[PDB]
Amino acid sequence: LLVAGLKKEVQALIAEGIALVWESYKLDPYVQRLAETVFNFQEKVDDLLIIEEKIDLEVRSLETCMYDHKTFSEILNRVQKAVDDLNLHSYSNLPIWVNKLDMEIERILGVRLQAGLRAWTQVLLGQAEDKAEVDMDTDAPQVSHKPGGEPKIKNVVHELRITNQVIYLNPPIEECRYKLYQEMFAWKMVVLSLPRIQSQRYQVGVHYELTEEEKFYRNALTRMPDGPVALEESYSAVMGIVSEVEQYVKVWLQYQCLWDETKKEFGPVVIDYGKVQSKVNLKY
Amino acid sequence: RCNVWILDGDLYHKGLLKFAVSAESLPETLVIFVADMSRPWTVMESLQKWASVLREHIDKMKIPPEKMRELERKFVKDFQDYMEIPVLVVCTKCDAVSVLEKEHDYRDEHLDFIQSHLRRFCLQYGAALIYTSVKEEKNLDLLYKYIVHKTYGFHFTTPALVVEKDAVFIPAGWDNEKKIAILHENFTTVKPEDAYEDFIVKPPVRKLVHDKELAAEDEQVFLMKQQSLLAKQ
Repeated sequence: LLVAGLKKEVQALIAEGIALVWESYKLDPYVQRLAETVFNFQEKVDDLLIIEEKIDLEVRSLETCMYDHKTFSEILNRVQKAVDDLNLHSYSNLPIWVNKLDMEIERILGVRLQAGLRAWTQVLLGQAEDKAEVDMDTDAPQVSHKPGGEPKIKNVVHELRITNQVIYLNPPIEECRYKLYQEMFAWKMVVLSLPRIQSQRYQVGVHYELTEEEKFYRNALTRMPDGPVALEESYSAVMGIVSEVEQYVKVWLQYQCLWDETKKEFGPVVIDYGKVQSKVNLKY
Repeated sequence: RCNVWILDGDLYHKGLLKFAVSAESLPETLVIFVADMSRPWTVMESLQKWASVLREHIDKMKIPPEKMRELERKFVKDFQDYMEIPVLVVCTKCDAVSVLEKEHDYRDEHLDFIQSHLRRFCLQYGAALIYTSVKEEKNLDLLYKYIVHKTYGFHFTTPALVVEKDAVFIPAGWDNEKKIAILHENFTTVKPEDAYEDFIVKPPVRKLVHDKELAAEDEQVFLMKQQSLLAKQ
């Protein structure tokens, strides 16, 4: 597509020569004309092959690169510059090829985003495998980082305290619900907040409408190969750990009727009750 | 502290609704539906989309019919017992009406058309209508009071306003077809039975209409063309 405009020009001059004859002296200007056009067609084709392989390598890197925004965003910076060079030399059909490449990039951001959720879900549930369990018999160096990365959900702590014979949770299971989803929302922004490639970025002040889905890959969560199952898995983990903490907090709230191990962990969620444990012992 | 759940607009995420509402939590759930007044032409259609999606969700939930009849009895009891599950329609970015007066040459008739349609829809589903503008901070406290009233059973005293074009507030049970008939008087070119799509048109936004994919003719096809040209000569 990119060489479509240049190739037709040669066909036009070829079409012109198909009418010419040796008896005309128009052959000799034509010989000069065809050589220049064919010479340009060879050069620009050679330029694209160099650039296109770089873009092919760069997009391939997205599959195997580390799962962090900077690592992704750096890669998406390289590909944008190459496309800007394509826009800079005035190649044909660039939005189509860019639109195809843009679709391909989102697809790769789909699988990495799918891996990121599942790695995050494993970390949330405690099913994330520490690197101690990575088998040492596999002599192949595992330099290829995990496709889902190594999500680190900061340990969540809530407060179970009693104030004047009233037991309450300082961090509510609703704020725990808020916190746990907020940590998740950070992880999806590893991918969904990446810059979207624009064919006409190099045009500044171009009068084209740009929304967030145009600006970023906000639609990669719809490009998951496994569908929304990974996302459904991700939230399903949150409810259960929330649900057990809802259950675990309930049995302590039952002891309020007394008036009317010091901590427990649910994956990243931590509940601290050593303070209330003391007064429960005294009241009992 | 009331649990809040806002679903992604895409139906690709509709399956998340099971994590938002359950059998035990359904009576405790208050449903809020957003109506976009910056894009009024998709208001009714998107509203039926979301209401339908809620209908299939409650269909999947598999509640006993006795419990379903009990919930409907409670809801209708709340309905007729109104004097001066639940569903609450909130209109957002109503100040865009001021743009509609300029950009699309709207008048009070179009506003009567859309709000009469919305009130009739609310009657169809027995919902409460309110008009809001965060940009202008309109009816935010009224909204908050009404939510607290309907969820926690708190008191509520504000009366129903249906006169102001972009601040209409109709609590549950106030609306009726006879009460809706006041707007039909103000019509002078449209009729209450006239279609929504015909009177209010979806503008054809001037997106960058992409050009045809121009592709270089293959060597074989171009040379068959040249064969055709040479042969006739």
